[PDB]
Amino acid sequence: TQVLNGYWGYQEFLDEFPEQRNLTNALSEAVRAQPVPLSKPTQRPIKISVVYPGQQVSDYWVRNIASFEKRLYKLNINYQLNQVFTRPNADIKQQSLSLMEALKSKSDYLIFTLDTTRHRKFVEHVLDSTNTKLILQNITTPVREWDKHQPFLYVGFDHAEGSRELATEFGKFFPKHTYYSVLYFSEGYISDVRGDTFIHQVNRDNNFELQSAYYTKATKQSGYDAAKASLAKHPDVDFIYACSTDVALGAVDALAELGREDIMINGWGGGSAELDAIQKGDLDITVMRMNDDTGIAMAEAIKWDLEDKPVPTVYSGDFEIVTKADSPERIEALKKRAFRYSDN
Amino acid sequence: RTKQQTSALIHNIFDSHFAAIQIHHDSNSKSEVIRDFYTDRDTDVLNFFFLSIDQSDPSHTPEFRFLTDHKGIIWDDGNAHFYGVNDLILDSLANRVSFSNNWYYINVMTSIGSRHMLVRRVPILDPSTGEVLGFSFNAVVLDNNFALMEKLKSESNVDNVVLVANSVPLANSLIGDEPYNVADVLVIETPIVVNAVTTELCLLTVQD
Repeated sequence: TQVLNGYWGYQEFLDEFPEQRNLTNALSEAVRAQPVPLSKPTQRPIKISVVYPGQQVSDYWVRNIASFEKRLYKLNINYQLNQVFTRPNADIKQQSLSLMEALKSKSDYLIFTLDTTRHRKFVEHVLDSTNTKLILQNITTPVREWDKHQPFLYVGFDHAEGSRELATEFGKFFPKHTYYSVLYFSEGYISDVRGDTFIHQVNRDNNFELQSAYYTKATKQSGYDAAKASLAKHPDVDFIYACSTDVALGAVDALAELGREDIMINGWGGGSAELDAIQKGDLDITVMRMNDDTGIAMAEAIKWDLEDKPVPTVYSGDFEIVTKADSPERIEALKKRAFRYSDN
Repeated sequence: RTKQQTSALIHNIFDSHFAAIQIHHDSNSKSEVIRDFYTDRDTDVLNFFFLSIDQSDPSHTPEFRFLTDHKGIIWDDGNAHFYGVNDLILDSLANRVSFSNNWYYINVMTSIGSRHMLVRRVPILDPSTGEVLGFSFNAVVLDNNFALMEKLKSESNVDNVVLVANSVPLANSLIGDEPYNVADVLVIETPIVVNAVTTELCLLTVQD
């Protein structure tokens, strides 16, 4: 069985290149531990450029840069940081003009958070035609096309890893042949790696039987609609697996309306809305990102590079399972860990 | 020097064969006929439907197809049988292909020899609710694929071509009355690479 897909899985990559697993594990350990300052001072401050999407309602990227900068400081790395923002709805010509700002700084490291398919020309230009070291965020599955020359670092919270942790928990709690339904994201990548990964594992390890599955429009409304449609046609399920936050919270409302709170349901990601729902007992389980890990990891990778140590190609931040049985003390402790740098 | 342009041409013909089948598979899977089949299960209406699409573009059809719901296979077109792909092997193919919209290379033994296949699935959707009713599978069988070898030779204007997997020939375009046979060929080697995944497959072309 050889899937002919253009990306390495995260675990697949670490298995194909065993030394990469050792490097990734060392980075994981350094990220959790207290800072160990740079042991090889630089003659000048390093130049870093970061490309973020503008006009974001969430503070995900604000926290990310806060965590990155704080770790650099605590590691005694002198730097000059240039931030570059693209307009999400602008066309490709306009965004590519904005990205010139990232090249004008003549960076030693360029951190890039935008989609690498849409902006493939830019990222391949950085790899093929510049002397900066490219760090990609929101991707943990190395591009096979770049096998001969990979970016300096890929970071993110791997979708398959998070989904497998959820599959393991569902597998422990429910007996073999348990009936379940799945609410996907919209058709595409997220549904493939969060949804079909989960289905594959619980079917293989626990013999669970999928009763129904629905693609959604990735909104609370569509998750609500899909849950109602699913339960009208397939009421005899013990849980629903949801691939995203808003979809899950829509299904939660559907469960309350139908008086089917006996059906267990998960979140995905563990943000503030989910954790509120967990504490109310509206969501039964979720997988929570330790947000600040990726910002800290990028700083540690740079440190190792400045110390002439080998740096892993890929890194996925830590996840923690959270359930409605967890105490408020436990959830607060997880929040403080996830935001250990970006808070305050 | 000129080994490069020949390799790129035959790999483009190879890719275009599967891209065309992929495009039909996606479009056929949106069809109202297949969706209605999940309810009434009328094999005669379904078979006539697939006969008509294959008529228009005969070269770009799969060697076999089958449909599943979430429990298992509910229909196959009957073509798998003579390839040695029995019902238990079909069930295994359905289990192995666990992601949609992606070709899988599968090399599996049967009672009548090894079968080297490219297989993919697409979800069958209810356009109004988003329900996944099940999956549609398409399989290309590479072994002794007369039509495919003939198309690779014809469109690349080379004299002949042999498909190989780990130095064992799977198919060839040789008519039979030429100065050489397949074993003698085993001039240009072209590894089959799909989405930058290296496979055990190789295309051997004869230009001299």
